[PDB]
Amino acid sequence: MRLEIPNHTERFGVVRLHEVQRILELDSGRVRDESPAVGLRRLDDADLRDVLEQTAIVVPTRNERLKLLEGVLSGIPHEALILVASNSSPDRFQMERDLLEEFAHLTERPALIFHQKDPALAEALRAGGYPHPIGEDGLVRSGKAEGMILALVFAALSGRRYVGFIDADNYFPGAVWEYVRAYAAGFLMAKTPFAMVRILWRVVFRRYGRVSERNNRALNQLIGGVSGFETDVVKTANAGEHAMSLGLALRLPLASGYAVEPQELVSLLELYGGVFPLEDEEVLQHGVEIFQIETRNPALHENKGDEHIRDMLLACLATVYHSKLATEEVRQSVLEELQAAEEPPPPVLYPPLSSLDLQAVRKALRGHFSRFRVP
Amino acid sequence: MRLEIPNHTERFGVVRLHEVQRILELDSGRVRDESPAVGLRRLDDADLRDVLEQTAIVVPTRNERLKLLEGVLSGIPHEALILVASNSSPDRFQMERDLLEEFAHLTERPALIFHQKDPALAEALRAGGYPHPIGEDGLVRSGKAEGMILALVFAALSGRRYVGFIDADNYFPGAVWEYVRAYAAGFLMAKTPFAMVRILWRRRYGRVSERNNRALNQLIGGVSGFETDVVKTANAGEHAMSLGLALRLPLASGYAVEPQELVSLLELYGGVFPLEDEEVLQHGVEIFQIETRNPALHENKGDEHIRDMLLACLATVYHSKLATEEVRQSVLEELQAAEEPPPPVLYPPLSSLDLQAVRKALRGHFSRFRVP
Ligand SMILES: Nc1nc2c(ncn2[C@@H]2O[C@H](COP(=O)(O)OP(=O)(O)O[C@H]3O[C@H](CO)[C@@H](O)[C@H](O)[C@@H]3O)[C@@H](O)[C@H]2O)c(=O)[nH]1
Ligand SMILES: Nc1nc2c(ncn2[C@@H]2O[C@H](COP(=O)(O)OP(=O)(O)O[C@H]3O[C@H](CO)[C@@H](O)[C@H](O)[C@@H]3O)[C@@H](O)[C@H]2O)c(=O)[nH]1
Ligand SMILES: [Mg+2]
Ligand SMILES: [Mg+2]
Ligand SMILES: [Zn+2]
Ligand SMILES: [Zn+2]
Ligand SMILES: [Zn+2]
Repeated sequence: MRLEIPNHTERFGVVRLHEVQRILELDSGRVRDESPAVGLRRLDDADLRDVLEQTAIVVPTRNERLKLLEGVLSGIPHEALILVASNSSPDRFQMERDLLEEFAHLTERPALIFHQKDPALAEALRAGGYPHPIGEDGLVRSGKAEGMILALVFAALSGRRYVGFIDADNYFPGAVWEYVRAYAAGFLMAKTPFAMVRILWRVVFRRYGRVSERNNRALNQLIGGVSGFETDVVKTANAGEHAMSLGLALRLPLASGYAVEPQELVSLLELYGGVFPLEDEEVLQHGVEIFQIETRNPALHENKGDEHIRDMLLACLATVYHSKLATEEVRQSVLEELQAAEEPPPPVLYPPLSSLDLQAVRKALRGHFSRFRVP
Repeated sequence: MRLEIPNHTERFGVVRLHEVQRILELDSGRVRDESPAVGLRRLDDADLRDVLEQTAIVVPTRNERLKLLEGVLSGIPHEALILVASNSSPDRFQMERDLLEEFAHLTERPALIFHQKDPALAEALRAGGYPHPIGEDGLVRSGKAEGMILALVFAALSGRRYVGFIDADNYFPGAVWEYVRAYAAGFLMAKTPFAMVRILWRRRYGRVSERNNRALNQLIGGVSGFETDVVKTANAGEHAMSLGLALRLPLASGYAVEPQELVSLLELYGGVFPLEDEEVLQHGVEIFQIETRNPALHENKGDEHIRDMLLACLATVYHSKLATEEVRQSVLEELQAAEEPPPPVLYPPLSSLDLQAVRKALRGHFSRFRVP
């Protein structure tokens, strides 16, 4: 895989936000004689594979068609560990286990499947002192974020060093394959243990674009509000397909809705933008790199209810508005746009996972790891 | 890449035609241990790439959009040589050379591009004593098959062992990438120098292909005297073959090109007629049909051609030296229901062509087929 090297990079405390890099060549082979281009970077196949041998890939699912979900699995590079974070109806779920069990047997590779609503998982989180996403039913709330939180735990428990997410509504297994290799690309290029790779692709769909352009703006306005100089650097406010080093995810709080992806950025700034005093010495001396990679394959998802467009505009502007770094002018610009689609709701934030006692969780799930695992 | 095992194989002379194989896992990583587990075939990445380093990938193009074309290019694995066989308007062709010169420069790889109406090529074919595809005007006729021919020549000259084709109208680089890897998968699975790989992806087009495959299966069954289900790639834009097999096959002009390939494999190597080719008689021919994970999504306009697809393919069969009265009739009934049938235009095998002559005749020119 060859990519553009980023022209400019946004320094913001110890955070480094790179501008969008295009993938030029999907598969650039096995190096042998290197040859140095300053303008782009060629990533060795072996190198990518080795990265993925340390990567977990999370496929979040709630009542997705089985054909699609198996399509997605077949696209994931062999080296990566598959975690299926499920929240489907019990019937559907048991079908998902069966599907994953067969795929993983046939392709001789380890996978993990678990259901968001497991009492054992709730029980485990309490034992680890992270009882924040547990609802009144006594069990973990519904939401994609909540599943991710659980997958992160599994990821941590499995000793994988990088985590990436991939939506299960993909029509194109080959686009999945590109996302996963792009994650690895980004982690190679990264020169810090703290790193995040966000993918973008460039009557109905035509309106999604004006929203993302406005979401992106809102975030650049935020950054500029601190910096004093205005920027266009962020192009990935929303990024369903994004990955981050495990060390970095345990460190970030995560919001709940369509606020999850944009809040990660807001959290990175608030934490490491060097406005507030920085606690973590390791982040202090390695810094953070955020990568924005633009993909060769068109994104094609299955949609079936698109009221959610207004909703995600709302969620992301809310984030920015409520950030501890938003200056009046930024808060105002965000108010006007919204009321232009008299009140602004605050996002729901779960504390960083670093807080969770892994040992306790581990103890909690002794008897059960058997059934999360598929051979 | 992990594939299913063909549930069954048609032996027809020294030809072996394998039943469709699904791709199960796009990228099966690096073997380091072993268990070819009864069910399936697992192909090492290293092996895949070593094959592709011997592969040319032809991309034919006639006024295709530049963005599409470059997308297709970005999808071709590094290891493969890119020949772009063009037949666009002369303005557009210059944009194409530009496009390719840039890509190949940036991604540090070699590529060839040629126009199908180049006088040097018509002249070179004549030098090699292959005057067959040259037109009235003194130039190689327009048509994809004519462009494919020219590519196979360039392929032969560049010393590559395998040629594959990829239509430039693809929306997905990843689909291209899967095609190219699947071609190498076939060539590895094969146990003979002479091997072919045919890709399929599973509204009016539906019936037509069902009926075209049926047409070949009836042809095949006609000779063996037992029915078969095996052909499912009667048409296959995206197909590859070992160069040794391609120089051995005659080629048809229309949409006829792909089906004829199979009709020709029967005629030549099914051993109804006597088989005179030491090497093919000793080694035999394997044909793979691989089913792809990625939906096919191309760009098309004014899709009338579905009918012309049917007529082309069923004509191939009708006029086979191996067609029986029954097949012939069956074929007529079908066409008639969409009183008189046309025989295809068939170019002789490229094996006859003198490359030494072509090499001589293309001296001062190779410089401009090759992009740095
Ligand atoms: N574990 C879990 N998974 C869920 C849940 N709800 C949905 N999912 C799964 O997670 C994905 C959510 O995708 P959609 O529900 O289709 O969301 P969207 O409207 O497509 O928005 C997506 O794309 C945006 C841009 O890429 C993202 O901003 C957003 O986060 C989401 O990924 C799907 O695979 C779905 O099956 C849940 O409560 N729990
Ligand atoms: N060199 C050359 N190329 C051509 C010519 N005409 C078309 N091409 C190029 O070769 C490919 C032919 O694609 P289409 O013209 O879209 O043909 P189609 O109707 O889409 O049918 C294709 O798919 C079928 C099944 O996959 C095939 O039956 C058929 O061969 C063809 O490849 C495209 O990249 C096109 O630009 C030509 O006269 N000369
Ligand atoms: Mg979706
Ligand atoms: Mg086409
Ligand atoms: Zn810039
Ligand atoms: Zn069969
Ligand atoms: Zn031999």
